[PDB]
Amino acid sequence: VKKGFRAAFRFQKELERQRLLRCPPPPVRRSEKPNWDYHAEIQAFGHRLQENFSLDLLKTAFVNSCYIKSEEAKRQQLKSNQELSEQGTSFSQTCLTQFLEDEYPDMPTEGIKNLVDFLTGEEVVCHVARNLAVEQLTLSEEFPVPPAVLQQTFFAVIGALLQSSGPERTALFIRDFLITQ
Amino acid sequence: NFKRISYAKTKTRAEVRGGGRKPWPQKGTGRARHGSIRSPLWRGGGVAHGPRGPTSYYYMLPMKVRALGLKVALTVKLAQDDLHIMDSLELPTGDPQYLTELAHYRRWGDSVLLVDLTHEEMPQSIVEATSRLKTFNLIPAVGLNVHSMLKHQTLVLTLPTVAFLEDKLLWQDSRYRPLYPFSLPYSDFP
Amino acid sequence: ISRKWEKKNKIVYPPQLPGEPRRPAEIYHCRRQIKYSKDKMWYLAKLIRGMSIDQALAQLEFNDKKGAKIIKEVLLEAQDMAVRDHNVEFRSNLYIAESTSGRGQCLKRIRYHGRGRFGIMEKVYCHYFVKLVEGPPPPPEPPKTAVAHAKEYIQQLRSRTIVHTL
Amino acid sequence: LRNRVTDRYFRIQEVLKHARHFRGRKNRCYRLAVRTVIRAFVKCTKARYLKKKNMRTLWINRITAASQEHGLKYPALIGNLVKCQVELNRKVLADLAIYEPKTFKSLAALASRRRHEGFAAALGDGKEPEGIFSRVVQYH
Amino acid sequence: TARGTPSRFLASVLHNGLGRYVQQLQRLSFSVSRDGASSRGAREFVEREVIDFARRNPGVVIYVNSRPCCVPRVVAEYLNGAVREESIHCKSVEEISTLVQKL
Amino acid sequence: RGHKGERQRGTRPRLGFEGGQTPFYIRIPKYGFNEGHSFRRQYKPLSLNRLQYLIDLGRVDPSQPIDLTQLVNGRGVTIQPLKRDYGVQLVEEGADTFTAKVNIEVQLASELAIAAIEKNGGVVTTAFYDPRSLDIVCKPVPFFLRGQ
Amino acid sequence: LTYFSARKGKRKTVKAVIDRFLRLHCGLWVRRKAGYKKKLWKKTPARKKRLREFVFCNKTQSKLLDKMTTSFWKRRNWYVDDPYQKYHDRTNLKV
Amino acid sequence: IGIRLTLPPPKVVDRWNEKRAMFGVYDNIGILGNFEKHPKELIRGPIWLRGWKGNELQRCIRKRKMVGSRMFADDLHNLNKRIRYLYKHFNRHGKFR
RNA sequence: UCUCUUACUUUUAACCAGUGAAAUUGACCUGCCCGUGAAGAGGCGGGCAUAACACAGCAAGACGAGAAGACCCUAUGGAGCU
RNA sequence: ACUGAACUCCUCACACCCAAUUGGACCAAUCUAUCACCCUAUAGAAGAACUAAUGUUAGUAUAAGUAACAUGAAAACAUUCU
RNA sequence: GCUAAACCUAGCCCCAAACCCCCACCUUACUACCAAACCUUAGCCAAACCAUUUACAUAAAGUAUAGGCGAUAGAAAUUGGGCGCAAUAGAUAUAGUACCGCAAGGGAAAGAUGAAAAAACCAAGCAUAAUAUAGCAAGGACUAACCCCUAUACCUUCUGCAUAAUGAAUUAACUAGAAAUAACUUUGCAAGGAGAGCCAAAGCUAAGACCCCCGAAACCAGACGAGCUACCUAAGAACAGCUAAGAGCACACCCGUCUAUGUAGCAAAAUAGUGGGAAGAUUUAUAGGUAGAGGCGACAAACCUACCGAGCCUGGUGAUAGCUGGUUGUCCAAGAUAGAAUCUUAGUUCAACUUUAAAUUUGCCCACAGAACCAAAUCCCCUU
Ligand SMILES: [Mg+2]
Ligand SMILES: [Mg+2]
Ligand SMILES: [Mg+2]
Ligand SMILES: [Mg+2]
Ligand SMILES: [Mg+2]
Ligand SMILES: [Mg+2]
Ligand SMILES: [Mg+2]
Ligand SMILES: [Mg+2]
Ligand SMILES: [Mg+2]
Ligand SMILES: [Mg+2]
Ligand SMILES: [Mg+2]
Ligand SMILES: [Mg+2]
Ligand SMILES: [Mg+2]
Ligand SMILES: [Mg+2]
Ligand SMILES: [Mg+2]
Ligand SMILES: [Mg+2]
Ligand SMILES: [Mg+2]
Ligand SMILES: [Mg+2]
Ligand SMILES: [Mg+2]
Ligand SMILES: [Mg+2]
Ligand SMILES: [Mg+2]
Ligand SMILES: [Mg+2]
Ligand SMILES: [Mg+2]
Ligand SMILES: [Mg+2]
Ligand SMILES: [Mg+2]
Ligand SMILES: [Mg+2]
Ligand SMILES: [Mg+2]
Ligand SMILES: [Mg+2]
Ligand SMILES: [Mg+2]
Ligand SMILES: [Mg+2]
Ligand SMILES: [Mg+2]
Ligand SMILES: [Mg+2]
Ligand SMILES: [Mg+2]
Ligand SMILES: [Mg+2]
Ligand SMILES: [Mg+2]
Ligand SMILES: [Mg+2]
Ligand SMILES: [Mg+2]
Ligand SMILES: [Mg+2]
Ligand SMILES: [Mg+2]
Ligand SMILES: [Mg+2]
Ligand SMILES: [Mg+2]
Ligand SMILES: [Mg+2]
Ligand SMILES: [Mg+2]
Ligand SMILES: [Mg+2]
Repeated sequence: VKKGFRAAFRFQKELERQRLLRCPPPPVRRSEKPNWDYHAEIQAFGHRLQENFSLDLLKTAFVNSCYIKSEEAKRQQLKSNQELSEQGTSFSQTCLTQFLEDEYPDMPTEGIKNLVDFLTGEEVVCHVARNLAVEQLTLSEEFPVPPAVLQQTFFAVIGALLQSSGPERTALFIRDFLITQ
Repeated sequence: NFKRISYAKTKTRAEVRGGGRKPWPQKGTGRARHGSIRSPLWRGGGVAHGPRGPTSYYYMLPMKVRALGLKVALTVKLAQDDLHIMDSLELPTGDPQYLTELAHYRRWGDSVLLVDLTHEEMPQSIVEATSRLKTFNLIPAVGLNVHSMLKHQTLVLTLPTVAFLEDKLLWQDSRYRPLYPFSLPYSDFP
Repeated sequence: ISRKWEKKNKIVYPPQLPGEPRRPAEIYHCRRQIKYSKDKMWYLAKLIRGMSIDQALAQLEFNDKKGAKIIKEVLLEAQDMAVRDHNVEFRSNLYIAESTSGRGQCLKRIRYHGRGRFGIMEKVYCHYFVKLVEGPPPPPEPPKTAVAHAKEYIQQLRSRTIVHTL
Repeated sequence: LRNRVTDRYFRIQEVLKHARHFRGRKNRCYRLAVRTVIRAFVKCTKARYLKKKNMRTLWINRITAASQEHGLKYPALIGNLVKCQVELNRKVLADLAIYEPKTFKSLAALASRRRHEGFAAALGDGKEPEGIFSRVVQYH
Repeated sequence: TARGTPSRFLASVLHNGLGRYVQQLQRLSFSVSRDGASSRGAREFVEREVIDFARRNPGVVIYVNSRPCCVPRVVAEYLNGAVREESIHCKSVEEISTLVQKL
Repeated sequence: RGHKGERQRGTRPRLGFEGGQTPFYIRIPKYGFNEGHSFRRQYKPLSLNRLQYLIDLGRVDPSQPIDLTQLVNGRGVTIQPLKRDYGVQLVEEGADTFTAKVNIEVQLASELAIAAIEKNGGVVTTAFYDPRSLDIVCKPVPFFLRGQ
Repeated sequence: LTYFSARKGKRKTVKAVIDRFLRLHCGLWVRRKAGYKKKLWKKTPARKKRLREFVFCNKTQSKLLDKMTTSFWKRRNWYVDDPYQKYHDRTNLKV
Repeated sequence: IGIRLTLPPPKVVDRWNEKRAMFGVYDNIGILGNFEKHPKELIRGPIWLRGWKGNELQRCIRKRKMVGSRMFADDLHNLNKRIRYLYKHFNRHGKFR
């Protein structure tokens, strides 16, 4: 027995890295982890995108429908998402066609509608939503957040930005995050 | 370090038991050359450069430096607001619970070094109080030292003890070089 | 010493959902300290490593080696265990998925050589680990045909890029 | 043993983490690993002089390949793109030839016009007015 | 070396410079000991310059945890989910202020 | 330690060995420079500059006779009877600007240092002390604790 | 020399240094010239006068003899009638 | 694999022990105790180095001289062999001369 | 014995089954030619050759393994003898 | 004419390519003093760091499943035969 | 996933204190009983050989003296519990046991559950999972493992090593810089410093900081060995048959000529065939004797417990080695070749060169002029 403590401590922490390289844990969502304040991350969510929301109306854009059902289920042992998400999906469809009918006038309406279905599909929006911290802020039931719900949460953010700062700032939010895809 | 005597000793290759002859000849087999089975190389052999004997680390600083160190540690407890001067170390009761609350009320610290003047004339109340306390220590005035003034947060002197140190430490400044040690009788010293 | 192969028969999976295919049984079994070497056991363990358990007992009844008489005692106790303890209905519906051999704790004796010199003789021991999985044995991998070599070559031509430029 | 080494495991793994992709016992045995991990690090810094050498030799072999498509040799293209003060380096000229072959056909047309203006100035010795693409731009 | 270590292509996260520049930090998380000489500079960073830092970029949400640790860490989490946990152990105040601006 | 010679092995020859030739400290003939050195008498010199300086600072009291004890108690000269000091010699350095009516008893005294004390009205006498008698007159208190 | 004696544990001095050389307290060693009484009949009177001289030693010879003697031979010696008394102090050096 | 798998039991050190809280007391018993005792009279250890510091040769010379008359019979022979060895090492071997 | 060797038997052998050592060993993913070079190269230079793998022989090479060359010379190293 | 270096220029950064020797700045781990309290700080100390001694001891390789080793036959396993 | 790993307390080291402990057994020890001890240590080693010689409280003092006056040796008067180890460590110790040797003597290894048994992850090595042209095993790379391009393992020793020079299978653990005066740095105090002794013409006191590991053949002292063998003593034994006396042929026996096998062997000297003697100066069982400055010897300088130009063991002994090997974290900086002495040329001392710190003022390059009579250049040299 070599006497001492500092080398026996380091090996205890190199075993715990190998215990996660042999058996990695399941992913836990960000709100069940240390150093998380849900009110402070939303105000930081706005200023990150150089744009300003009405912070109560942005808070209702993240709470989904399946979350309210499973908040009443654990209550035996809030507005929904659908109103802001319907405004944001319907506007960003007419905003994206106005962007693409202006730049590509020769394209038919079949090919423009197939371009908006790409720019608002589950492959583009849920890739954009995971790199703007929308999965971290959304309130859902199951984790990792399914791409049918995370797309609803992303367009509720565009729907909340429409009521906050009008359709001029919101079209620049679609130009910088959806047309860059 | 001056009090330290380290009792570490290891057997060198001459005090280790056995190992007199060559184990195998110098040049027959294909093994290495060896002269005893108690070399520093061998398992069980002697230590090449281990600790040897009881070692003493005794040295004496010049006494004008050991006295200046007591002066230096007294200005520090005065400037850092850690020195407290009493008139007598006398308490109304000898409980530790009263003395511990008094240090917490006056915001002294966790560790107090109470320094009376003479060990045999210490009052009975402070002796039965501090004897059960770990971080409250009674020393006489002769037992003042730099190390225990730094281990304790506050230093509590008395008014005879303050005059004791001014007689003793200001004698080191303004004094002759010695002719023979001051344990011998001089004309004006003791 | 370690005995982790004996403890693999005690893992209890959660009870299955009906919207899920049926999990096959796994039966880990081993014999330790066989007086036989660990690399003479590998030729017998490599032989039976994909076979069904009835073909494995056939090819071991007629092998002349010493360990074939011992593996056949291991495979019979693990087949009797699968209908008794681990809930397999058919004895014949098993195949060997893993069949290996580790070394065991070996003893040391003295072998005398021709002069004052000698050697250190080691009495070899070995382990034999088997896993039976319930089911028909999977078919052996066929050699990849000339169609499959041509696809891989054309996919290697198709994947190349202009390297060290834009 | 008063103080012997308690952390020798982590000094071995400082070397052995670089050797994990080797062959033989160089990926496991420490004595064989340090003589190759050191040797794998010296080759890593001596090949910073060979990457810049082998890239320029590649660029020269991709400019020589594309200048031959227009009938130019390599010294007839570089030597006369300098004379028109077109200071494009080998990296762009080898990346113009692959990705923009119309612009590279214009640089082969320009380096051959200046070449013919260099011959016509050289056969007509004595004072003749300069060529059109042979006029230098002076900076002061 | 380069044949040992993985490699990648030069990319950005979501075409980070095309439309607008999005600050890519989400969080910084400081563990800072209250009593401890290893976090002497980390206590002076929180006292002096973490308030000047938390106003220079309001997208980063900063958590100072202040628990009894021997080694003070800084846990920078980014927008693509990556976590770069680094130590500010026994660093001066000018050395944490560039280590955080690098993050 | 160097390459493998006699330096790295650690077995160099003694100090003064010059490789085999007869060394420098042995090539030289013997001369009686230090022949009877432990029987030569030594006298610690006390200049009149130092004697005046001890008078003007209250360390040597000139209203009493200046013995060798009073020079040592005022710590103006320290003499060691081992290492063969036989006392204090008087030294003519500083004879001008010497102003003391003094009664001094040094062991040796030059002709001009006597003249510079007798001029100011003093008395110079030269006494003798054995090494046993000198070891008593310097530090008398470790003699009075000896019981003799 | 003996760096550590077996009785006391101090340095000894080479006593062949002492019977040959004289140390002045400035740091100089003083020696007689070799052969100053050998074969004087075959020497010219100029050569005989060079040998009858106390000469100083080198820098390295003085550092070798300083190691060969202890600190007893490096002290002030206030002899009565030392003829080498005036040579112990060093006047007027500019190093 | 010379590294332990479990981290050792925790070293609890009482910094307010008897020997720790009163450490250092009476080290200045000379300079403020009227010089009746030296602080070298406060150190407790072997007889031959109560107030004395030397190297290994000077310690064995002093141990043989002070306490060697009452040393054990093969501890005195192990000491005489050590002084016979350390004499030859310090006076004949080494780099500097 | 040889010119000038041949046949058979036994042991060994080789195969199968059991038991199971030793010297050795920098790492080896271990070619040939000519040149080079600490003056004789699997490894460097220029060529030539080149799917991967056992098993049996062989002894040209690995300056093959063994034994800190006994020859020789050196050491202000030993010893025997006269 | 082009090719062509660690030379030189370029963008940024610079204490960051000699043997023996010498000077200097740091430091792993340990114990001690006092702190610290998921593993540290400032100091004091010392059996304070091993890719090499035909090193020592233990484990395990390679040569190697190699060299080598063993039981007369039949049978009712009573017996008989060679 | 096998092999394995890990563990902490057995015990120990250094001090302080206190001065320790029924029966049988010197004959063949463990056996009931019958006619005289005292006598210098030597030698390695140091002297670079060796021959006289060489160490076995503080202070005076490394002083007086001694000495191939040289290596070195050296007084006296007088003065007066742990900044230890924690199963390769610490004792050799679980034990002076097992084992080894005729004997003296040498001398090991190792264990780990839990409150109660009356209850995983990590070395080497393998397996999971053999291999694809090409070459120090990598690097630059690359869409891509290889293919392409580049690259003569490491240590040591050297004028110079990929060298076909040394060492090394590999893993784990262990394994190698110990100190002086003087200087320097930093304090204290200062013509004085220092807790007596000592130094002092700025000194003095205290601290910090520099000096390795393994290895001979030997030499000496004291034991232990003549169960092998050399010779002797005592008292024994053995030698068929055939021909006619250290006779012949020939067994048993003893010896070992020659060949072959064997060469880590059956055997640390043997087997198979052949050969020499075999009633003698023979062979042999048993007990005794002679012992290492010696014994013994039909002299082979043979033999004396497997190695005898002088046994073996322990001790001096950590012998000595100018000779070989080894000399362990990181980074930076300066840094190469005149010579002289030497029982010396394998080494060392001094110089030269190198390094650091300090003080100062010139250094290098050089122009005229100048340097002897019987070629290239240099020396000297202000300017610059
Ligand atoms: Mg011994
Ligand atoms: Mg060998
Ligand atoms: Mg030897
Ligand atoms: Mg030991
Ligand atoms: Mg042992
Ligand atoms: Mg084996
Ligand atoms: Mg000579
Ligand atoms: Mg064969
Ligand atoms: Mg077989
Ligand atoms: Mg082996
Ligand atoms: Mg060749
Ligand atoms: Mg073959
Ligand atoms: Mg080779
Ligand atoms: Mg010689
Ligand atoms: Mg000799
Ligand atoms: Mg170039
Ligand atoms: Mg630079
Ligand atoms: Mg430290
Ligand atoms: Mg060490
Ligand atoms: Mg190691
Ligand atoms: Mg080794
Ligand atoms: Mg094998
Ligand atoms: Mg083979
Ligand atoms: Mg065979
Ligand atoms: Mg000698
Ligand atoms: Mg020598
Ligand atoms: Mg005496
Ligand atoms: Mg042990
Ligand atoms: Mg492994
Ligand atoms: Mg190649
Ligand atoms: Mg070369
Ligand atoms: Mg080699
Ligand atoms: Mg060599
Ligand atoms: Mg080898
Ligand atoms: Mg006999
Ligand atoms: Mg006869
Ligand atoms: Mg006959
Ligand atoms: Mg005979
Ligand atoms: Mg003869
Ligand atoms: Mg002869
Ligand atoms: Mg030696
Ligand atoms: Mg340099
Ligand atoms: Mg030599
Ligand atoms: Mg000049």
